Amino acid sequence: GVTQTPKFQVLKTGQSMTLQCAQDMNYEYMSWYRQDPGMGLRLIHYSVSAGLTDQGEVPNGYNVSRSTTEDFPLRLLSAAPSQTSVYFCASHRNRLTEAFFGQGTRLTVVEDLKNVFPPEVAVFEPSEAEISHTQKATLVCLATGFYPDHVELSWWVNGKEVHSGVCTDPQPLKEQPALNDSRYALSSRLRVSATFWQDPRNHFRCQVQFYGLSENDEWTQDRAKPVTQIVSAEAWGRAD
Amino acid sequence: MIQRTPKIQVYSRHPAENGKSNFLNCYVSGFHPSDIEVDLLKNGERIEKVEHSDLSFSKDWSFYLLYYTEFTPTEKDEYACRVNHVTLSQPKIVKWDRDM
Amino acid sequence: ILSPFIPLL
Amino acid sequence: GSHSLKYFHTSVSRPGRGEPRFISVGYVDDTQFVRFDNDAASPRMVPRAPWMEQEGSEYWDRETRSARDTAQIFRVNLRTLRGYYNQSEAGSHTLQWMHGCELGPDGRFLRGYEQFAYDGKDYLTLNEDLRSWTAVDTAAQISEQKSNDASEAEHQRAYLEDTCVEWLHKYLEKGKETLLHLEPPKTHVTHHPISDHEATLRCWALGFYPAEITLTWQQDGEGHTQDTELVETRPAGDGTFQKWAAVVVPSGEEQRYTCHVQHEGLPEPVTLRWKP
Amino acid sequence: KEVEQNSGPLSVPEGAIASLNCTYSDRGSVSFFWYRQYSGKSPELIMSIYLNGLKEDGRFTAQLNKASQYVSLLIRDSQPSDSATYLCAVGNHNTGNMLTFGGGTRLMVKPHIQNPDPAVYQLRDSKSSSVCLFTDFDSQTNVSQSDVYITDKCVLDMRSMDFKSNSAVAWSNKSDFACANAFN
Repeated sequence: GVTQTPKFQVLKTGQSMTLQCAQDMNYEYMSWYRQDPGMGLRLIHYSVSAGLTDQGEVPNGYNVSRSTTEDFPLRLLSAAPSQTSVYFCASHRNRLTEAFFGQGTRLTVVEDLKNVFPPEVAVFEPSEAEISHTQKATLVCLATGFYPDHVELSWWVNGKEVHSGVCTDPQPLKEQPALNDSRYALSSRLRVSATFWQDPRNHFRCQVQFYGLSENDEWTQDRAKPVTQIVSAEAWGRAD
Repeated sequence: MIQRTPKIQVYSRHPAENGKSNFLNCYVSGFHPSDIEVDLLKNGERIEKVEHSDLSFSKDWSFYLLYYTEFTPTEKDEYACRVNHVTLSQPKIVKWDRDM
Repeated sequence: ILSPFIPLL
Repeated sequence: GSHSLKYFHTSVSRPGRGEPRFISVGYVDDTQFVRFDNDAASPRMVPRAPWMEQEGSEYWDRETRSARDTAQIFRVNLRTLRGYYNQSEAGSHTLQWMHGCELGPDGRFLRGYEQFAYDGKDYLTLNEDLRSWTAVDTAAQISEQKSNDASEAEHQRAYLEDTCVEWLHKYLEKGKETLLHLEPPKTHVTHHPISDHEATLRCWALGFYPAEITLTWQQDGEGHTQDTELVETRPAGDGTFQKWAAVVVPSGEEQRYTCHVQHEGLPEPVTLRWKP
Repeated sequence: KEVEQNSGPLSVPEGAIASLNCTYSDRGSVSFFWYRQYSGKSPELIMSIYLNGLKEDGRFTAQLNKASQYVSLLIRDSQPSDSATYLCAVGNHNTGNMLTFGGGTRLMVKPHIQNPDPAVYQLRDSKSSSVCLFTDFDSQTNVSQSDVYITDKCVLDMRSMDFKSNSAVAWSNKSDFACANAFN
């Protein structure tokens, strides 16, 4: 019903940016909320119908426009770190009835694009201790040194995505808790029977989708350009 | 698409006493649609500064209004209400009878 | 007061 | 006893002469008290009883918004119903909405009501259970289904059972002097010779409130097969109402004839006779 | 703060009733909502209530009491799926600014660890070089907190054994890498 774009977005302080939102329900009312981690949604701006807008609780930094019924883009004027947040668009039939939200936009604004890195991924192999004590093997995955915190970690078993036995961390760990611009770590467990681990024709892969720069961003440093990309790691199964 | 033709009553607020100030009412009711034209007449002449109620409606959906003006009945003067509607070929005119 | 709830027909 | 808080909404389409006309009026019982009309630069909800003349901006700012919102939705509905009935943009159309809540003598919700009408006929009706609707036709059925999928009835029942009643109380208090301190009819009989041999006796009832009233003529304290003209109850302009009921009778028999007046503001029914 | 929720988090045993509360300041509030939000994802509407009273759908009950200006949600037979943040939203008719949200309450549905076997392990990098892994402890163990990197705890579910472990990882770059007593 409600198409909001894009899912992730990094921005340089001072940049400007327009989140998109579109709705097939053809309802009068539309809204933009932001949500900072641990907090509720706060209303930025809303539109009662085509051709109208009103301010919400935290309008400052943001502009909206309602030309059509269908669409209601939110515009960041001059990005600041404070506008690092998750943005949800919604559509509503009446002012005070059900808000139908979009998928959300997670958006980090950073001083300098030098500070973006992809993740360094590493599959770890089951303890031998845990293989006898339990006849069950925990593969660990660890993705290191990424920024912004825009990642999606999956396990693939023989190039097929698994869910059973899986447990990613909920939030990541700040490598440096002091720095506002610290990079991130994120662990994850796939556990399977010691029998499925030791079949040597079995392949376990830890995929980590990352969201950084686009092609048309401009990069001026020695590292490889932190574009969107996957980064994987693997082990095979072992007779022992 | 229903159409209903206005009912009309023309009356004073208080019972008329020649020379004593009063109010002249025209009450149109029972009509659909809303659009309607009402004039208050002294001796066939349209009275300026006539007011009216806000537009409301009944259980049957028919609308009703009160047009009224300050007035000072005399023995000889005549008053009436003229109403034109879509259901009307030509204005209806109802004369104020002070005993009605 | 007016209804805070308005049907869309 | 039974009091009520009713609104009556009128939206009329004005093809290429702006957006539709929207007028909203609020009654308690028989007393208009607020109004909104979108003919002005600022259309604002406004008082139409002296006893609202002292309500602060929080009331008016909110109800203004509220009316505006309804106006805008009623534009949409007029478009939508044009659609369902395949009618042209060139035609003018009327959508009307009446809703209300009543109190019983206990001071508590008693019943609620809500009805829509397209071009002067029933379109969609909220049923007495305030949980379901009744469509009159295919077009209305689309509206029924949409309301069902939206739990409209729930939302309206919430207004009608709760909010409507809360505020009816507030208004009854604020307008006690008008709404609860009734006005009995000032009552009298005039005599009007038709012909040499018969007259019209006409029983007046003036300045009464509320509008409900009963005027009856009796010959020798009993019914009569006699010409009994009865005019529709009409507003005096001042908040009260008027009504008369005449009969035509043989001259010199005016004392056989008595007028019986029942009205809530009287302690007891009054009877009446022409006084020479 | 117009809509008050307790952040918690709250624990509920798997299978137990969860109960979540919300208060609100404006007597003008005319509509009420419970939204569920899984970490990362959007708010998703669990239940909507407008009339004072009790409303039931499936395992969920909501109760509204406008007299006392609270709305509440009850989850029967708590499942690990119900673990999430729960968002209270009111529609204030006095101010009209769409839906006003509380700060949310996070609910952690803890499962009963069948056979608690608290074991620390160590796991070699699958390319040369190691990470620590606390596992198989019970849902009442809470994991404790430079260069000593300890995750929060998290629960996996092998369905082909109806098995659920808790698991909490740690690592460091240091050669001075205790591990065996890493989790103190």
